[PDB]
This record gives sequence, C-alpha cells and structure tokens, in this order.
Amino acid sequence: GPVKKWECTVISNDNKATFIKELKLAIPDGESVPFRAGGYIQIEAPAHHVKYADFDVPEKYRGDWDKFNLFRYESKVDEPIIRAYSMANYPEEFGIIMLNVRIATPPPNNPNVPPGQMSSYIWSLKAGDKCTISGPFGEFFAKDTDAEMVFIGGGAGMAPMRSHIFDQLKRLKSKRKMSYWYGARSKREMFYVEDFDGLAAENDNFVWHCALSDPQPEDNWTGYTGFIHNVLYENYLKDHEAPEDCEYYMCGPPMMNAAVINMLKNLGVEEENILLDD
Ligand SMILES: Cc1cc2nc3c(=O)[nH]c(=O)nc-3n(C[C@H](O)[C@H](O)[C@H](O)COP(=O)(O)OP(=O)(O)OC[C@H]3O[C@@H](n4cnc5c(N)ncnc54)[C@H](O)[C@@H]3O)c2cc1C
Ligand SMILES: NC(=O)C1=CN([C@@H]2O[C@H](COP(=O)(O)OP(=O)(O)OC[C@H]3O[C@@H](n4cnc5c(N)ncnc54)[C@H](O)[C@@H]3O)[C@@H](O)[C@H]2O)C=CC1
Ligand code: NA
Repeated sequence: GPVKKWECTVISNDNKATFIKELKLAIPDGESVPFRAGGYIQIEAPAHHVKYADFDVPEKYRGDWDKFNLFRYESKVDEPIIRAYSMANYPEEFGIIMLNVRIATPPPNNPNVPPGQMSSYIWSLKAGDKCTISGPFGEFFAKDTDAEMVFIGGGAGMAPMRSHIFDQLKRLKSKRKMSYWYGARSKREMFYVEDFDGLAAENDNFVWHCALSDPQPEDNWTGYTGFIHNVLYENYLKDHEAPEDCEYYMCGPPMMNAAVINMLKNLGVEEENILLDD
C-alpha cells in the first residue's frame, strides 16, 4: 500500500571498475522516483541461477577476474530476495535510476562459500531485462545550512556522493564551498571523471581530487596516492583554519569510514558534523 513500486527496464549495466557495475534503469512512462539525494531503493529478484562465466566483463577489467579465477562462481537462489542500493543520479536526472553495484564475491580466505545473492543477480542483467524497484527510502540527507561541505567517497560509495554533489550544485544552485575526495585502487577503477571535471569547471565553489591507493605500473600516475583520508588530511585539512566548521559526508568501505572518522575526531570535528548512511 504505502510504498511505491516500479517495474523497470535495464538501459545498460556496464563495468565502471573491476568490481563495480553501473546499473541504469528506465522508469515506466518516463516518470521519476520522488527521492532525495542520499536515499536508496530496494531491488527485488525472483528465484534464479546465474553463472559468473556469463557476466559481460570487458577485457580492460578482466585482469583480477582471471588472476583470482572469479569466473568459477555460480549463484543459485531458491526464493525471491531484496536488497538496498543508493541512487547515483540526483532527483532532476528524470526518468532513470542509476546504481553503483559492487560484486560481493566469496572472500579469498573462504572461497567456497556462496557468492553474494543480489549483487550476482544484478551483474547477470543485460540491456532489455526487467528489474523491479520500490521506495524511495533513506535518511542520509544533506543538512540545510551554509557550512562548507567535504565529501569523501571510496569505491562503490561513489553513488550517494554523486547524488549529493549534483543535487547541491544543479537543483539547489548552492554557493556553498564544496570539495570531493575520492579513493580508487588504481586508474582503471576511476569513473564519473567527466561528470566531476565538468562540475568543477563550471562551479568555482566545487573542486575534486582522486587518490589511488594501489596505482598500477601502466597507470603512469603522477597524482595523489595512498588512502584518501591521508590525502585529504595532508593536502587540505591539516592546514584548515577551522575544520570543525565543515560538514563531512562519507561513503566507502568500512575501513575507509573508520579511518576518516578517527582523523576528523582527532581534528576536533563534532559528531553532528560527521554524516554516514545507516
Ligand atoms: C541503505 C543501504 C544502501 C546500500 N547501497 C549500496 C550501493 O549503492 N551499492 C552496493 O554495492 N551495495 C550497497 N549496499 C549493500 C547491498 O544492499 C548489499 O548488502 C550488497 O550488495 C551485498 O548483497 P548480496 O546479496 O550481493 O550479498 P549476500 O548474499 O548478503 O552476501 C554477502 C557476502 O557474504 C559472503 N558470504 C556468504 N556466505 C558466507 C559464509 N558462510 N561465510 C562468509 N562469507 C559468506 C558472500 O560471498 C558475499 O561476499 C547498501 C546497503 C544498505 C543497507
Ligand atoms: N551504505 C551505502 O549507502 C553504500 C554502500 N556502498 C558500499 O561501499 C563499498 C565500497 O567498497 P569497494 O568499492 O570494494 O572499495 P575499494 O576496495 O575499491 O576501496 C576504495 C577506497 O577506499 C579506501 N580504503 C580501502 N581500504 C582502506 C583501508 N583499510 N584504510 C583506509 N582507506 C581504505 C581507499 O582510498 C580505496 O581506494 C561496497 O562494499 C558497497 O557495498 C556503496 C554505495 C552506497
Ligand atoms: Na571549480
């Protein structure tokens, strides 16, 4: 009754990184989900059986798949399932839902356990497939203030970061000072580069930076390296006159969230200015 549902068509489902796919969904009749940036939807899947060997993984991203023999895996799901995924589009990107979905493979120290149910299903989807979503939901919303904003994302945590940043600069026409600090493992794992480069070129109040935590020899990389929290500290927060006056929004793997939070507390940032999704 109260929660709305849409039967969507898959527009595309391309790899954006070795272990991340961008699922793009078309909403029926060109309508839009009435969400807020930072929110999420629930995807549901029927019973199914999929093989990793059938995933479309481009050769550019296949290196670690071959290296760890990840095409061995199969996922057998006996009953319908449901999971949450965050919108990577912002609300005025009408008619679509964009998601960034990390494949949850078996842990390497435990390789024979079942692969992740829903991410394996999503990775099997191809253009033209149908996909049912409900919502929207969420609580990871921007504060309505004039404070400087610092966004920290890592890996698939890109999704709500993109939603938030575009919402501020395009829908809200914000003049707030904004920066985005994004951690990727190596150059091929970067994505949405055109999106944020364009925003920074058009908005004097927005800048962004990528740090590579494991740069590869073929990257010819001369930018920032290491964990993103160390890069943000060294190149911006260390010398900030008043880091406690900023609002920090972050989404990354658990160990990135913990390192960022620790660093901000050590700088005297208060918990009300440190925001994560639940
Ligand atoms: C609000 C919210 C927003 C989210 N947004 C996103 C998003 O934007 N993008 C995203 O990628 N995810 C997101 N997530 C996480 C997402 O919902 C899923 O939890 C994730 O995709 C994994 O689900 P799964 O069904 O693929 O894996 P599951 O089936 O839940 O399995 C999880 C992992 O456990 C492993 N495992 C299984 N059995 C065992 C065992 N016996 N021992 C050890 N390990 C085992 C699996 O191989 C897999 O690695 C979000 C979650 C929430 C709550
Ligand atoms: N809860 C939510 O709203 C959302 C959750 N996610 C989750 O985000 C996760 C992202 O994971 P991946 O893409 O595999 O990330 P990853 O392995 O590619 O790492 C991304 C970056 O995180 C940082 N990082 C990683 N390990 C670190 C450590 N030990 N210490 C400090 N920094 C570290 C590095 O800068 C690294 O480049 C996924 O598991 C996904 O489920 C994704 C989107 C939204
Ligand atoms: Na700029």
